[PDB]
Amino acid sequence: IVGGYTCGANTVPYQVSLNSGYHFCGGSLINSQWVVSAAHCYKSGIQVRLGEDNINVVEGNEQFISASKSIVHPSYNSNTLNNDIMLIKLKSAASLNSRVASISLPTSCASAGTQCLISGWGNTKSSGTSYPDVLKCLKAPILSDSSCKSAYPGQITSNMFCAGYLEGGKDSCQGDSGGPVVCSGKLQGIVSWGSGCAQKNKPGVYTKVCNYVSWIKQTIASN
Ligand SMILES: CC(=N)N1CCC(Oc2ccc([C@H](Cc3ccc4ccc(C(=N)N)cc4c3)C(=O)O)cc2)CC1
Ligand SMILES: [Ca+2]
Repeated sequence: IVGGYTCGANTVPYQVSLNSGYHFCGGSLINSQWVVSAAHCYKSGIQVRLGEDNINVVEGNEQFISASKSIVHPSYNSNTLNNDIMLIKLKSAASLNSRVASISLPTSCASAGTQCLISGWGNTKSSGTSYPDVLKCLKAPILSDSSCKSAYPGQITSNMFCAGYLEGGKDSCQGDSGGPVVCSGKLQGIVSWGSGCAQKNKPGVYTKVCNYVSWIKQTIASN
C-alpha cells in the first residue's frame, strides 16, 4: 500500500495472509471455513494466516491453517484478469474472535464516490521497493467508470472497478493482490491490478465482488 497508514494490530480482523514459505498475497475471510482472494494468486500448497499484524513476528493472536481446496473462477482469463477471483477452503474451521473475524458479502454494489478501506502487506513505494512487515491501510473512493476506462482503454470490463486517486500518491501495489476493499462494511473489491503503483492517472483496478455473490454462495455450499 502506497501513501497509506499503519492500521494498528488486528484492526482489520478479516484480512488474511496467503503464505507458501513467505507471504505472497492477501485475502478475506468470509466465514470460519472460507477465504476469498484473487485468481492470479493461485498457487499449490497454500497456508492461510489469520490474526496477523507483523508477518515476520509471532505475537500470539495468529492461526495458521492449510488450505484443503482452491477454486478459481470458471471464467478467469489470465491474459486480461477478467473474473480475477478465487475461493479457498480451510482444512479446519478458524476460531472466530475479536482479532479473527469474517467480512460480509454485499447485498448490492457500491456507487461511485463511496469511500472504501483497502489493506495489505504489499510494496509501499511508487518508485522502488520497500515491503512493510505490519499491515498498511488506505481509505480510497470508488472512481467513476468513465475515469477508469479512460485510464485503461479497452481493458476494463463490467467485472472491474477503479478506486483511488487520479493525482496519484495513494494506491494498492504488488503484494496487496487478493486483498480486501471494504465499503459500507461489505467486501466490494479484491486487489487485482494496475499500471505501476500510485502513478498519476493510473488508479488501481479491483474485481467487482458484487457480481459474484451468487457464484460464491453456491460454490461454498457445494464444497
Ligand atoms: C491485455 C490486458 N487486458 N491487460 C494486461 C494485463 C493486466 O494485468 C496485469 C497483471 C499483472 C501485472 C503485474 C504488476 C502488478 C501486479 C499486481 C498489482 C496490484 C495492484 C496494483 C495497483 N497499482 N493498484 C498494481 C499491480 C501491478 C506484472 O507486471 O506482471 C500487471 C498487469 C490486465 C489488463
Ligand atoms: Ca505474525
